[PDB]
Amino acid sequence: VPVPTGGDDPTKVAMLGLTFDDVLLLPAASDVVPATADTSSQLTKRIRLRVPLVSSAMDTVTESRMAIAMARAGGMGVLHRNLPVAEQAGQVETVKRSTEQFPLSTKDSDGRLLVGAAVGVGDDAWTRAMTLVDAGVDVLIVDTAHAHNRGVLDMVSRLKQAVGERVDVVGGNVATRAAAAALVEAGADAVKVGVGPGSICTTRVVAGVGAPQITAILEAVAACKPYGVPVIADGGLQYSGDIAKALAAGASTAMLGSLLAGTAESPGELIFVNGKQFKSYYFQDDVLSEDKLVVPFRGPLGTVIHQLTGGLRAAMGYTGSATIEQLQQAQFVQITAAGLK
Amino acid sequence: VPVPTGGDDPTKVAMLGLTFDDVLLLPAASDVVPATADTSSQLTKRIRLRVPLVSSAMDTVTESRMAIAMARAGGMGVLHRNLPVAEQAGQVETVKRSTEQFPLSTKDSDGRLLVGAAVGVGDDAWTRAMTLVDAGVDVLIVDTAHAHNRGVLDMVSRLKQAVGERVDVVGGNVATRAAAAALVEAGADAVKVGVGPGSICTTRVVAGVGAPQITAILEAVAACKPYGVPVIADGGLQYSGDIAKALAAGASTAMLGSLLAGTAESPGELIFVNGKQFKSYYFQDDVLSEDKLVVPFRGPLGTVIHQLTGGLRAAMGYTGSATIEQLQQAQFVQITAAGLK
Amino acid sequence: VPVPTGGDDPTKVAMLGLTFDDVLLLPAASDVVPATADTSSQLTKRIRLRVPLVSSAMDTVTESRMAIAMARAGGMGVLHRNLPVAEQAGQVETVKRSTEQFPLSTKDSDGRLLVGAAVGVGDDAWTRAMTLVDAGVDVLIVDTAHAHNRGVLDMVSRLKQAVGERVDVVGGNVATRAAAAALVEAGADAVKVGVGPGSICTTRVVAGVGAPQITAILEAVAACKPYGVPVIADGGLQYSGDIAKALAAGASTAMLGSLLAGTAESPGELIFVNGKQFKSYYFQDDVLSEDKLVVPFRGPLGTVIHQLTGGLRAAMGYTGSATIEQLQQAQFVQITAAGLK
Amino acid sequence: VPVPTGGDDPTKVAMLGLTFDDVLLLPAASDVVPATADTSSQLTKRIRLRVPLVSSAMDTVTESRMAIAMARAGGMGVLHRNLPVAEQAGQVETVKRSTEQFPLSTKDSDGRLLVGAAVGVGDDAWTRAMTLVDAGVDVLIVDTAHAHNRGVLDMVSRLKQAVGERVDVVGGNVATRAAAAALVEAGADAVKVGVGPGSICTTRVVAGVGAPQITAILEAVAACKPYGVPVIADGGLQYSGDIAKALAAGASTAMLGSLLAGTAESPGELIFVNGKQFKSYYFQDDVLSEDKLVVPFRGPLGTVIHQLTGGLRAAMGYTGSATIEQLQQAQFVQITAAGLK
Amino acid sequence: VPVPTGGDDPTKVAMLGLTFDDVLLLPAASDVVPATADTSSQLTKRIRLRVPLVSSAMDTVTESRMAIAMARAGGMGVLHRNLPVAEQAGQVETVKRSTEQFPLSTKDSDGRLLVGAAVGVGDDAWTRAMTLVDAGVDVLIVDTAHAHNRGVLDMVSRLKQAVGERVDVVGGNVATRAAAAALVEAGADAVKVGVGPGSICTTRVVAGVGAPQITAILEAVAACKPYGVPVIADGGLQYSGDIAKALAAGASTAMLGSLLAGTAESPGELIFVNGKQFKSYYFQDDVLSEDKLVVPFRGPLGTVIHQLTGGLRAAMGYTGSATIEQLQQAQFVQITAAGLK
Repeated sequence: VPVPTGGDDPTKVAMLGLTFDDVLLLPAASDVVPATADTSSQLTKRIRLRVPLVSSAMDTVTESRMAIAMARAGGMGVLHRNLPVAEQAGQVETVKRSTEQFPLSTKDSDGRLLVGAAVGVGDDAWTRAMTLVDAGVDVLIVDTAHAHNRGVLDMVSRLKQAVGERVDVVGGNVATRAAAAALVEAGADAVKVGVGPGSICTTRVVAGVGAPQITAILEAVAACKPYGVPVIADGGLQYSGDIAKALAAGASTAMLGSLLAGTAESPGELIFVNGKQFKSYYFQDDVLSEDKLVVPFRGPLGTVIHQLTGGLRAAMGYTGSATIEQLQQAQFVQITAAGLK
Repeated sequence: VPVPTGGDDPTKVAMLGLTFDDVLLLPAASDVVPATADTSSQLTKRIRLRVPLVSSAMDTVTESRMAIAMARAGGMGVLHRNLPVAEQAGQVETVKRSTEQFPLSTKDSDGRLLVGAAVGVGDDAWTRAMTLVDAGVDVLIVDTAHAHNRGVLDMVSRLKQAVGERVDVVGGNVATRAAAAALVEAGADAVKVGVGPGSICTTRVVAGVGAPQITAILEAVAACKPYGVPVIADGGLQYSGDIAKALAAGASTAMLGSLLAGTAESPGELIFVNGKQFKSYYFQDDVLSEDKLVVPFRGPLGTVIHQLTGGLRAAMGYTGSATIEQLQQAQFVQITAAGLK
Repeated sequence: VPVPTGGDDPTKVAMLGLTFDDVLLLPAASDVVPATADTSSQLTKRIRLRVPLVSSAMDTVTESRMAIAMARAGGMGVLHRNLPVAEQAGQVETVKRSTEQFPLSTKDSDGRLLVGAAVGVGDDAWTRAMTLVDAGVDVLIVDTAHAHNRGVLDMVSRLKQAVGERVDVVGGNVATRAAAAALVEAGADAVKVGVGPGSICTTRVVAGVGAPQITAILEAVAACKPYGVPVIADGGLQYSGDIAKALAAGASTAMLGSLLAGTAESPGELIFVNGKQFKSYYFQDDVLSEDKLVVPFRGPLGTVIHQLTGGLRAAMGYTGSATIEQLQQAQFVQITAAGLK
Repeated sequence: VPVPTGGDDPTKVAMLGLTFDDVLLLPAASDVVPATADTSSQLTKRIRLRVPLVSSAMDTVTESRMAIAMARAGGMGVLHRNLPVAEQAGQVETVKRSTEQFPLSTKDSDGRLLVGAAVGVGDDAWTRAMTLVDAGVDVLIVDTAHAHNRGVLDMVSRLKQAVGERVDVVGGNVATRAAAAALVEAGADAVKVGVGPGSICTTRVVAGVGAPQITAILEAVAACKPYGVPVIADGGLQYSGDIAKALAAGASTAMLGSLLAGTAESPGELIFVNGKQFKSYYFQDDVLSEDKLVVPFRGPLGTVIHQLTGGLRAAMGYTGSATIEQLQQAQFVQITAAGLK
Repeated sequence: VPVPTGGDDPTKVAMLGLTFDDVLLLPAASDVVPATADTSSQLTKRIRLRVPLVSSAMDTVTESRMAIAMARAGGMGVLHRNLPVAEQAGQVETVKRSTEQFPLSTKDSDGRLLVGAAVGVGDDAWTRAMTLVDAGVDVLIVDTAHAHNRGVLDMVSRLKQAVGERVDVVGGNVATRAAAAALVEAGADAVKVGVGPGSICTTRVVAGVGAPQITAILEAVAACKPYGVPVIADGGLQYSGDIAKALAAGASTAMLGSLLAGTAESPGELIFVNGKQFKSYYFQDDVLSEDKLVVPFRGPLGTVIHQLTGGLRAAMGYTGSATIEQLQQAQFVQITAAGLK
């Protein structure tokens, strides 16, 4: 009768959570060379990217220059919302208002670059979303720290019903199967996954709330896959191997973030301190955001994207996956604590 | 229905992988003293060694001098292939052109020292293999980073059918049971095991692909033992205890590699920098090699081989194994994380 | 009769040597503001630079790009001679074949940029010098580690007699009054000063030969001033104050070297290693060069030249010198050991 | 004829310079107990302080609070001029608009506290000086980096002629006898001494200009003493022994600066960062100021002044000087570099 | 009359001593290429070496193997006396009982190698000296810590009287002109110079006795040069520059010691400790030796001697010295404290 970990309720400890360091990709029968692997993936139900990488809509990562650089590399940039509405709309216009140099560009029918923007929850969020839609945006991200709230679902449904034909809607951060199912029922075209995914993230330390990323992705995919809704792996990524693992768990796209924070195309001013290069620099109304609880130079973005895509191509070659849809069926091997030393 | 680690498919996480640090050899009834232990082992179905150790065909490890020294010590050296075909054939001939000093020498019917050579995949690989066979090479290694490819199996089958009576063919690196079975069916005389076997290997960090070595050896043995095909452990070894564990898990020979890189017989000139000695110095076309993703001094080879043999003999004495074929029937005990600190 | 430092020879220890850290510039009666001081100086008896800074003709410092940048900044670059003769002549032509962006450009009668080139000693050196002169070069530097040799003086005399009217000949490194007088008599248009001027230079540690830079400049100037020959202070500089002291000691132009090794315009590709920027890359026939005895990033060159010129202008304002020819009449104060701690 | 340090001019290195670390005070015949020593000394020819310490007129050191505290403790504060004229005049008024707690207070004829204000050079400097005179200031400091400029002397003469009968005029920073003589000829009532007195002062590193403080004070006193003009030592002081040495070289008052920066009476709000206490915070027209080239907490001001006065009293007792006028005749002993380790 | 450094006797502080770090060799007129520099020098009045280097007769430096290696390299080794007399005589015979490989070997009339041996003071020293002479030794060293004693002079006179024709006698360590003159009068064929020449030598710390090496050499040469007696510099050498400086001050041969302690030919067995290379190891009657007051690996001796000779040749080329006799006329420049940072 007693549970081995204590108590009488077997469901008090729901499940054992796996992170990126707990699993490795098993080699399989392969007829694919890395140079010919097709790394194209679905961002939403209507948009296909050439490189499954998306910027993280942070104020230190994505602006108009970063969005253009990401869109020309085959991915997409999502503009942050720590700005006045007019500033974000102007950044959207700057991205939109722009070929052997960048054949891999992601473009709509009109030939303009694709860009997304983040909107919060509320009436100001509604007017900001409408202004961004009229400015020519393509994807609307409902950037929330916890997307299982009723207000977030109401906003997602309202956006999908009002401007559903013009633009796509992406749900906020979730980490369970039930939350992903709720977002799918609300009408979202894509689901962003991750709630305190880092090992020592501030959400885990201060609030004591978190979810290991591999298990969270597998749970969200278990709810999103039958309906054709893509899953975006957000947070916790540290290497190209982590990106390959996230894509192999069922996610269709990876939101990079800290990898692109210190690149040249990121916002900030380049200065020299102690012989080392650095980048120097009200609307964050989210109650559960991390900043409500509590940069070094990395070079050009092209080399970073090249390294990440090379690692992903190597993983595809090892696992015998010619497409991302075939990489999503790859198997894992769980490693013990001795495998991390 | 829910899996304890997330998702619905119980085969998404195939198995838990054990490394060399997760297991220890259990003592058993013993009547064997370390000095009379029989350390002879099979390298292939037609070749038997006196010390089950082989150099790992790396450009910093094995050349003609290293091959001669390793064959005179009771094992065998495998010449690397980062060289023009003429140079590799010349080194093969130099090894062939050579008793109280070296009683344990491994020799063919003519009394000449045994040597192996690594080849690649393709038509250039075919002409290199034919040139090496003409020069009197004894073992051909189809050395690939991921040997479960179809072209690798075709190359192995062609070599086995053409020069089956002349030389023995050994398949590339594998990590699963299916790959080992495929290599056995292809006609290989021995199977080399290991894909990213190190804890911080570059294959794991960049590509996210790997396999713990103990589990990989147990899986490849489960496919190779019914046909009598020897299994060669490759990579992940750090001590003589790791060699004993690999031989007890089912492998018939351990491939040393980094344990011999800094020794005197390895290629490189001995120089002095900052008061310590160091060693100073087109054909690396493997698509999945670790080089595509990304040496100090160690003293004489004789002391290293003597220490490894002493450790193996101590393990044989502890486990009551008179021969390696009995050491392969030993039992493991699995230790927790606290046993590593 | 006995000398306090030992022996009976009062001239055994010739003199005490002062370095850049031993002296400071004394403030004097001033009516000069830093921003209106004239930093023009004579590089040779016929060439006048706008900023008295010249690159040091090292293989990691000055090539065509660096020479163009230096000539546009107001000084002059000297091309290194670690190249085949044809390549050096091609770089000379590249610099020669080229205004509110660069008002301070150093240009000849034809409006083309000035460039210098280094030559050695010998028949190969003679043919290299003739090839460079045929390419339109302006200043020929006899780059030798010790210019008091007879061969260097003979080469200088030959060049002055052959192409004296077209180009200017500059003698090699000297550190005494006698060598400076010998170079002046041989026919040099400018005398370069410094032999192991650094504190831990390889010449001092290995060969035991050296000369502090302030004393060396004062001695060479005592020989070169009566004949109007400018003195080029080469080596030992680490700050703009060092440049100010060198110009106040009597030198007319400073040769920079290590301060420009890792700048943008120096040769080499800008690469990233370990999260930090670095630069990636038969003719070293000098018998007495430092090479026979035994780079990181710095930023754009414009900021370096701005900082150095600002330091020199501040020094000119402090000492009350409206011209470099007036700065050469400044006085020093010698500081003790406690002034360095 | 040749000079031992190089050249033929014996006055190129004018003199050897001594800092505070190069000298120590020699004990002499004494009959003065520390508790009865008189520490009163002239600040100007008309104002006599009871404690010979003055704050250094910097934006991080002296404001109205600091000036009031210094005047209460027995010295005087000089208000910095990095302010609009109205703000500085208001601070002067605040200090003026203000007894067994502060027996040593320095007061004017009307019984108000004494305060000084620093002015620059120019017409704006003239209007600022006149506005501060109308505010009730007592001492006008012509704060410059190099006071041998003609404009500084002209400004001093103008101020002396205009407001001579009301307030006192103090000349800027000097480091030579000639500059002090020029200031005295201009009509200054006190001469401030020091041009880059620190070992690692930015003026020495960037401009190469400086003068050791002991020699500078001895030279300026050699000119100011025959005319009865006091000498103020500014910069380079780090202990009470340094204050004693400065006063013994002939100076009548020491300007502290960094020794008063970390006190609570200095501007800046006190907070706690990383377990340690710290302080938080157009008119900079001085062409040679340090800011044109390129804080911790220490407690109450009274304890710092007590410690410094105790050290000075101990020095007076050791040297047998009943008054400061007797301490200024004390002798020094010069120590070698071996006494600093 | 009062001395600047205290007292009334001007001869209390005899002289200012210079070490190797206080002087540098001034460049002079040169016509010597380092490849043709003649490094031949006198060891005694009847022995001329081809390389002026001698081992220091310490138990950790020189034995039979080291002596043979040094004699074949162009110099000479001196066997240490920390052994039984029979063992030392046997080692002398071993060296004696022995050519394109070693063209520069130092040889006697019969063509055998030259060796040296050290003796103490006393009757045991006399019997040891007689045994060594009967064993064919060529040079006898009266190895004492202080050679101005009457016993040392008596021993030298006795040896020169008894075996003057067959072998040469060398006096112990001296550091003054008077001691050198006394040894020369006693009849020594060479004078060894240095009494606590190290910077932190145990003699300087425990006994407080020592003399800087450059001054000591200049003083001993002042007494030895008129009579044609060579001077040997002992101790204090750390680099080839120090060797060049010692030979320039007037010494004819340098005794290496610590530079040859960790080589291959020095006594001590080669082993590995913590992954690092190391060496493993009643007659000490010297009362004033450092022993009464109180190794790592270096590689083959050939490279060490080659580097030292290369540095010496570089110094000879810089100073224009065709021979060592001409190098002894070179001049020094004295550097201040700032020349060592």
